[PDB]
Amino acid sequence: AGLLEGVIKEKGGVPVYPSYLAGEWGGSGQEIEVKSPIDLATIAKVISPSREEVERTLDVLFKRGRWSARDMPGTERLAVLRKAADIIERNLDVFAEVLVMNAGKPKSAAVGEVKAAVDRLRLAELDLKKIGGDYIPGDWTYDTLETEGLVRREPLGVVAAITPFNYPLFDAVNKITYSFIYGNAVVVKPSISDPLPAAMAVKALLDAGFPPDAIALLNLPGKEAEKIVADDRVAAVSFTGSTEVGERVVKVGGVKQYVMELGGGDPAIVLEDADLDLAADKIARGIYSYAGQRCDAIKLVLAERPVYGKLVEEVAKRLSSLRVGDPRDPTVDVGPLISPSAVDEMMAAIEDAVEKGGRVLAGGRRLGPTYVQPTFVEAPADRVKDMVLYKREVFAPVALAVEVKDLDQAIELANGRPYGLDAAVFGRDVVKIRRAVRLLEVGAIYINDMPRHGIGYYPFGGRKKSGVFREGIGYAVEAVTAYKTIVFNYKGKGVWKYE
Amino acid sequence: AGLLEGVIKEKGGVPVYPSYLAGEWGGSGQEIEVKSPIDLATIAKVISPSREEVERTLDVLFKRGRWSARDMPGTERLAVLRKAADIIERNLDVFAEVLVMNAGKPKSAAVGEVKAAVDRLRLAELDLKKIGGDYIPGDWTYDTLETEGLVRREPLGVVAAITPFNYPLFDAVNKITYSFIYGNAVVVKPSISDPLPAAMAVKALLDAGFPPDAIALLNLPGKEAEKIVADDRVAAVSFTGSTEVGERVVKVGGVKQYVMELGGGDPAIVLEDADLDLAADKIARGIYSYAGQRCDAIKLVLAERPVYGKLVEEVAKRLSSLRVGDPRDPTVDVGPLISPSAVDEMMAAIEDAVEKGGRVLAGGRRLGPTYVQPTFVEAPADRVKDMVLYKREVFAPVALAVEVKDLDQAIELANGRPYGLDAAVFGRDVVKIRRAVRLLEVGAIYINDMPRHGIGYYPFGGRKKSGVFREGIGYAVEAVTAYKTIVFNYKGKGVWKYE
Amino acid sequence: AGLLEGVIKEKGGVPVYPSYLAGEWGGSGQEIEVKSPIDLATIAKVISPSREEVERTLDVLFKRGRWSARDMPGTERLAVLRKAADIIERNLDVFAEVLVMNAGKPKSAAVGEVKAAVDRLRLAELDLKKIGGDYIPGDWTYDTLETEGLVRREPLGVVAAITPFNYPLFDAVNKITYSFIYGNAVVVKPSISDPLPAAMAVKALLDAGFPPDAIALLNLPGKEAEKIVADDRVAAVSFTGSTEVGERVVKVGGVKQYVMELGGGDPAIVLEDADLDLAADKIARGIYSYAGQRCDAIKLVLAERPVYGKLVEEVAKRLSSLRVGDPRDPTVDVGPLISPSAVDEMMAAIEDAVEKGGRVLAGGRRLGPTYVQPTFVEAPADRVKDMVLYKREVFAPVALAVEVKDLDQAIELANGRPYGLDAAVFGRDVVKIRRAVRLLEVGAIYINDMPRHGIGYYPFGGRKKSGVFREGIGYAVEAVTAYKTIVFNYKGKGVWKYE
Amino acid sequence: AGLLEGVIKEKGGVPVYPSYLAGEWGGSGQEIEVKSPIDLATIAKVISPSREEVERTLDVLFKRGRWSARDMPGTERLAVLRKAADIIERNLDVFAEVLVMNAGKPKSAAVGEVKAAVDRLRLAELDLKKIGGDYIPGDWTYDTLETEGLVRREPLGVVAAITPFNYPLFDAVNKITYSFIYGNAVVVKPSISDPLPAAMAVKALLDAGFPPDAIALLNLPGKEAEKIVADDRVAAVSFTGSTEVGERVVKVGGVKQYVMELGGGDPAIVLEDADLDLAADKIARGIYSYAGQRCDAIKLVLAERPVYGKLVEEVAKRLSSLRVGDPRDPTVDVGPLISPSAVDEMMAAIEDAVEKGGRVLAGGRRLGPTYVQPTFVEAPADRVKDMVLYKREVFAPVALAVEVKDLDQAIELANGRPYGLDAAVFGRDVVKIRRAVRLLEVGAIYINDMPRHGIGYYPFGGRKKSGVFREGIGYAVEAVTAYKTIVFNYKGKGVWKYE
Ligand SMILES: NC(=O)c1ccc[n+]([C@@H]2O[C@H](COP(=O)([O-])OP(=O)(O)OC[C@H]3O[C@@H](n4cnc5c(N)ncnc54)[C@H](OP(=O)(O)O)[C@@H]3O)[C@@H](O)[C@H]2O)c1
Ligand code: NA
Ligand code: NA
Ligand code: NA
Ligand code: NA
Repeated sequence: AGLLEGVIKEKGGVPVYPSYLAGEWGGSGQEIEVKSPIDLATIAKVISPSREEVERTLDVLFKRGRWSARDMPGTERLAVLRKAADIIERNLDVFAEVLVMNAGKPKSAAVGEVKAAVDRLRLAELDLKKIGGDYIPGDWTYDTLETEGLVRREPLGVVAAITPFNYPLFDAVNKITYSFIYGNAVVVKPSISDPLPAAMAVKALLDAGFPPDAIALLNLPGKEAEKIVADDRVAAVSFTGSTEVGERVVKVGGVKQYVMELGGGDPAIVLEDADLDLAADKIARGIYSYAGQRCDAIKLVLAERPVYGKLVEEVAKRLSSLRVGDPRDPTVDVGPLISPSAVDEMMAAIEDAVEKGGRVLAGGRRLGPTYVQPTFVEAPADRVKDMVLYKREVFAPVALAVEVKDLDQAIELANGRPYGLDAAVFGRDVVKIRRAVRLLEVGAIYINDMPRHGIGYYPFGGRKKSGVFREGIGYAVEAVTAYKTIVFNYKGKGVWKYE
Repeated sequence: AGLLEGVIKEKGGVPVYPSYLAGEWGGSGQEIEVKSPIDLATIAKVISPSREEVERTLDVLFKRGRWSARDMPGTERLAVLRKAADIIERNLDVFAEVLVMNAGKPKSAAVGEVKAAVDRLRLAELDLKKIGGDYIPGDWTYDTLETEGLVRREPLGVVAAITPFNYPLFDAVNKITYSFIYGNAVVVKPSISDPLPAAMAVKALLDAGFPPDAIALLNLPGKEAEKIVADDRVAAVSFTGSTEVGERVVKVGGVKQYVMELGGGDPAIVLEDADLDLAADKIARGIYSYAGQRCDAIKLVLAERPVYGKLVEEVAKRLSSLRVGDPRDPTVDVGPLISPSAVDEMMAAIEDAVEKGGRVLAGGRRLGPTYVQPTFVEAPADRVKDMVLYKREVFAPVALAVEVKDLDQAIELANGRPYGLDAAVFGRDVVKIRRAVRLLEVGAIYINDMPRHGIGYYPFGGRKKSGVFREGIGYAVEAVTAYKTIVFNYKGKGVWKYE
Repeated sequence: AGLLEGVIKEKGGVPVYPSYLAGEWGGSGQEIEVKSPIDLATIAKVISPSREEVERTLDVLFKRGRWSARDMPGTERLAVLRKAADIIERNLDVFAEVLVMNAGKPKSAAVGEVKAAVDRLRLAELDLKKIGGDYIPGDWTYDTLETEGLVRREPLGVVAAITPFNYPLFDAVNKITYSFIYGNAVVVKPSISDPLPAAMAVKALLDAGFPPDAIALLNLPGKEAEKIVADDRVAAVSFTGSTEVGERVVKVGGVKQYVMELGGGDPAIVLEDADLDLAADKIARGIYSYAGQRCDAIKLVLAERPVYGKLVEEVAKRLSSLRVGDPRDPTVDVGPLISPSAVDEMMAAIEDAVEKGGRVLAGGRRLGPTYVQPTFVEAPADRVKDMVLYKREVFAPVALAVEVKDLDQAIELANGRPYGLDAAVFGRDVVKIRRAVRLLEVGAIYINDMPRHGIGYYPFGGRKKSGVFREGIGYAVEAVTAYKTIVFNYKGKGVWKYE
Repeated sequence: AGLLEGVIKEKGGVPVYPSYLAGEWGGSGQEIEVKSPIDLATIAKVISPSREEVERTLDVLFKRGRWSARDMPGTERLAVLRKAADIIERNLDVFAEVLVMNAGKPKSAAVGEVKAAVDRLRLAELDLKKIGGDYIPGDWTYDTLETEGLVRREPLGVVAAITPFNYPLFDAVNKITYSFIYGNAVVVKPSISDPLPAAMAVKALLDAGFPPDAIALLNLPGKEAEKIVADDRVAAVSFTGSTEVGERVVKVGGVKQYVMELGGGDPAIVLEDADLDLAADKIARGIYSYAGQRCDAIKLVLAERPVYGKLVEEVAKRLSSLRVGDPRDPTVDVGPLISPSAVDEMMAAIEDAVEKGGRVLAGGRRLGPTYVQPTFVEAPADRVKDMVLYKREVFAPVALAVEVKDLDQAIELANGRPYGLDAAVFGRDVVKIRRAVRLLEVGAIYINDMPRHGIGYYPFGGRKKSGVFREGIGYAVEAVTAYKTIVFNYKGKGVWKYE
């Protein structure tokens, strides 16, 4: 409908979304059902490409795509992205509706993602801040005298953008934007569970003038994508997902430029001098936002003895005063989780914590195949490390609360999980803050706020199991671009007179 | 002897070099013979560590190494490196002798490598040019108003430095320098065929004060190293080697920060307006230097019709007027190749070129198990692409000569090999040069000079099969360092008044 | 009319433009006539402010202006500039008409300036590339251990933008843009000879939402402006004008941040390997464009013996085939000069050159009080240096042609004038080009093109008598901004453990 | 003696130091007596150059100096500076003795300055961090398509370094270092009151190989220097001194690149959450160090009601427990002031403060023509602004103490003086600190430490009356260097295919 006018095929009741094969929308591979977490019903179908079509798509992106993307001057790429922003913006409601239906995202959360995608597109201009090379004079070494060097960046060619389910619209728009702004062609591979927003975005981009042979959207399920990652024409792979899949991706890909945003949870530390209202409010939000289905969600709260009581109490009040329902009621605070499987795991993890000495302070009640109350489990420092909610990432609205003696204990506990994406610290003392910033092994630390990557105005990425490299405005250039050095030799040519 | 005073064990005639286990020199694993390519004789032995020692070494580097390297202020790390430079410099002759004997490197070439290693150490100060973070103000987006960001770099922890045989001293010193200057611990794994210089370098570094638990040298053969690369305590892997091993390394390593210098040959392009004396001289040198056992060696020469004759003729004269012998005679220009196996391949490749229409213009005669004449094979443009000397990298003193109609043919031929390390272009016209610089898919282009990475004053690395990422003074920081973002929230705190 | 709706006062026949006093349009000082160079007729009048109003305007800009400009977040400043671009763009024809009438600018040249002003405003986003501070860690010196540093930029406060007559619209828009984008208030002082475009631009900016107390436009004549420059509330002075006035400005201003674009002519060098069609075409244009009333105009042509003949001949053909008339006929190539005084000087300078051995190769005929033929005077190298057309800048469509033996003579002659704004060099050889780039003492060198600052996509400014500092997208930040260093002390606070 | 072996002329009892005239030590102008503030005795004499010698020196620096400095590759300039560091270091005691005798500097303070000068010289390598140009691609604007830009820095030529009396050794070494490291020649003009250290430093530099025609040391008194500043061959003027002289310097110099470090005092703010021991200790030191003859000396202390009592009390104890004597006793804490005139002013200023409601809390007693007790005067907020000790900079060991209600009052008082060099803030709360950092109009803010420029590891400079631009490692490049832009035109040359 609308954007996907002549694209969506209305086959026997359910709308069928085809893959975009770098030139034409189509696909002759298996058809796959797409369901809503709101009622487990099949809301549409997607056509996956055949091995022959995947192969043909890659051949196109590699042979023509790289050149039409690279040979379109930046000023036009910028215009394409801005026009794509205009198109998505006027279709805001439709984009939002699909997010609410397909991802079970609360209405306002879905509207936020569309706006984030629109802004990312419009701010492509800011990505230019990291454009420009280095001039290296050669008279600072005898061996390089009368020599000179120029270093600049060049697009790698074809970038594979693999995307998660929790931000089906933004991640696709993001990776496409930074890959394309520098001159690359892109193969987008969305989560097969909610590939509709990506299809809509790509259509808006194509309508905006995005070189038709420089982009692709393949509805491939899981391991079917390995075919793309393992191919030599794919010079870079931008992957946002789970640690386990990310690992499999590199082992399949081999030598190549990578950006691995592998998430995991995020710990939050509250110091005795923190504004507890701000902290309680922000931590509660960081715990339940989009049913905790955020990589930058808060999964552990560590508070110093003196404020632990109030803090945990306040966060508990907030979490239980939440309304869990269908994402449509602008009254509902929390919608469903992407699958009943996800809820099972959350329940199991809560039982595990309880068995190991944990006590539920809020939530805990499952309300349906895909509905649960955001839960807050208190745990003694001496037992938390063996709890599943600690050792692992339970993608759900659930966090642990742990009392700590001082900053050092907070820090060692915060660093005790295998991940290191972000960390939040609420407090006022510059010294304690500086110490925490140095010792927290994470890609980013949020001072007096909950972790929120937003559109990447500030760069983010992981450490430890959370991955490698960063995404951000300007910073993502390092992942879809390679350096090119030009060394000029003027030895004895009389440019310099011994210097 | 000297540096390796109480380290080398004189066991029944041949000196035995032990591995350095992050604290003590030792090893209780198999012993391996080290031979000279000059006479196939066993000149020494190296003790490899046992699985238990490898494991224990990693535990040390990870638990104590990262902290003693990171907690040694930069000013002291700098002093350590400078003192290490002094030590190697006064032991220049001994270092050189081992290179000549162990790697078959011509005396002056071995002396050059020692001096390169000394300079790299002394210029660690220049690596600081890429130290410093970014301050990102937040009033350039409504969502980030009254917000602020700081981005800086942090050492990853433990870096594994895997090294090739052709620059056994420099590569080890290089990777150790840039890994350590930023606060990392290092596990060095030298080629098991010539691990002596690395052992000497590490000793000089340890003598200079390099934190004893922050460095390691393991004499592990090939696949025995996979154990190190696959370990989670190894946050980065700096690998310089063949495309094939590099690929295996990443597939074993998984998600991690990588620098892959995978070589391959380098094409050289001569334009009709080039200074043929300079070009002939530089190309000849780029072909035979260290028996072509240089990743940045010239493997293909492409000259435009009008100068092709003179050029090829002059380069042929130069190559055949070369003296091939024992690397010791300062009179010998070319020493042996690292193994008879290497010579076999060169011979096979020359026969292949000849069978496919190629003609030998210089050299071609094998002089012994590990000795050969640097060879120059002319080939018609219409047949060169299927020749082994073209499709592959024959690590030996051998290059192809191909006449071309114009710049575009030179460029497509130059880009026709699977590699893309460097490329040389000799000419004068800025337009033709600019075109070639844009279209040559290589990490670096050398204008009017032969490709020579030197000590990395200018950054270098590959494209296509030549690998990913770069090494260089200042630039290598990006491979052994990770970003850390600190976002400060002052919303409503009165720092700004709506701005 | 239109923009200046309720602003322009229709007093007895001629439209009267008032000054903008940081809040209200007005002025109670002397009225001054504004004439057209097309017919010496009074086309309007401007109201200059009284000493009391100047004083009051400064008090406003300083006390309220700095804060309303600084406290308007960048994202809004950007919106203001973009909206101002929209307003000027829809009023393109009116803006152009005033330029043609008030400055005698050829229709297409006037249209170009309006478009340049619109683009400058729209690209303010690119100025952000030089936004961001430096983080300086302190462990690289013993004295600074456990210490840390942050360096960033801060707006100076009130910037005085003084403008020339030859780009009455662009210079005003330019200085206002870069001054405002970083948070400064601005006092614009246009040339009293053509202050109408500035008034229109300021109105478009005010309509766009530019903080009303953060900007000012004072119609002050020459020395009347000294009052502004000498004031302590004016933290920076951005001056584009003649060397002589610039000098007086600093001597009146004292200690303050300055940008002095003082022009002078530009020499052009043609090498024997240059494309003479390109060179002839570009040099001819650089000589006559806007009647040579461009600071980056070509005033001297130096060609090597072998191409000198053709080149000079071709440029002569082009200059004489030019149509001189009223700037309105899109058929006229060259309009009038800003004043009859300017033509007198050009005539005197041509006679001087002739008396000193020069020969006219094209032009030379005066056609009216303010009309002349763009002139090309050939001069022997041994006599050119004493000619007025060489030693001085004759702001008119006139250049000298000098034959030279080689590059070195071209370079010494090019460096022989007292100025050093830009220089053009046409040729192909990288070596000769590199030499010329190193030895030409000018702010910018244009390779194979005529000097053209455009909107400052590339930064420009002078050397020698041409001034100091630079203007450009991103670069101008250095002139209206100051550094602020924050040094944090954590000595003995346990952030670091000796490091 | 020693360094000044054949330089110092022993004329009738007192050693006579000649000026260095860019090639030979000499001078045929008036002789001037140099006295010690320790006993008002004439300890030596300096020979000033004659107008003819000044003129000849400038001609040399301009015609040969710029080229021998610029044509000495950086690697050698670096060696010169390092060798100069070695020479000064072995002559440490002699250098220190002259400082103690000639400047009345306490033994340990004099030793610190020599060590600072040695380090500055040795760290010249760090100044390279800001070396390197920018490559600007042209496809981000239609007008600049197929165009390209390179921006780099170039030395200005001859830099005039004018120096104060309070750091006669360091300032001279500093300005010489950053001016020379980039390729400039230098004219040093030391304070005629203590020009001996400069002479010694220049000798050490000349001995180290500093191009003999690229440096000069002229013993000119005050206005005699104007001759240098006003000259066109002097492209930049690096001046550290009083606001009043700085102003005169620019008005005499005209258009030129400037760095004006004009000092003034520094306010210190203590927040209720500050570590009062640290603050008391650091503020006391910032007040008395070198008899307050430091531009970064603390002249005003502002403490919040709750800690004001303890703080002021503790600082008073510290100041009065100080030993005032001859700088030689390593037991003496405070030596004399440079002149009896300076003490008179301090006394007058203290009486003024007292008359206006101020009360002395420590010191106040003059002990001789050039000796005084470091004084601490308490003043009510409602009267301090009219006190001389507030409105002006009394170069002496004297500061005001003012109780304030909150941060905003502290900030407005701190910003109330006409200067804005540095500011210190002691406290712990990030919010209050961030606010103070934003609103303090000074070049640098020191958090939890006294203001101390040191060797400029962190850049510093003024705002308001404290001057313009910055000095620092890396940052000073902006003052003795100019940009050079090279724009290459490839329009229609086939480098790009519409991009
Ligand atoms: N791109 C550049 O900048 C650059 C620079 C220099 C050389 N090169 C290239 O690299 C090659 C260097 O010579 P080389 O013959 O020694 O090549 P190589 O065999 O690929 O060198 C491999 C290094 O990796 C180790 N290794 C082998 N198998 C491994 C495994 N499975 N897991 C982990 N590590 C393993 C090797 O140890 P063992 O000795 O025990 O096998 C050796 O230290 C040449 O092809 C050259 O073109 C590239
Ligand atoms: Na692969
Ligand atoms: Na792994
Ligand atoms: Na002034
Ligand atoms: Na002047």
